[PDB]
Amino acid sequence: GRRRRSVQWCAVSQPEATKCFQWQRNMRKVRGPPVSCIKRDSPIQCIQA
Repeated sequence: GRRRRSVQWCAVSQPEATKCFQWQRNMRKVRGPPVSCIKRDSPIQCIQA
């Protein structure tokens, strides 16, 4: 209970952060067919950083 328990991004409604397995060859910046969406930055690439 630091400040806000709920923000205004994906973290609000994301009970599954492991689904990242198959989407589209070019989801965010993935090269060929789906591979990895977490191998781009340190923080989540959701609504905000």
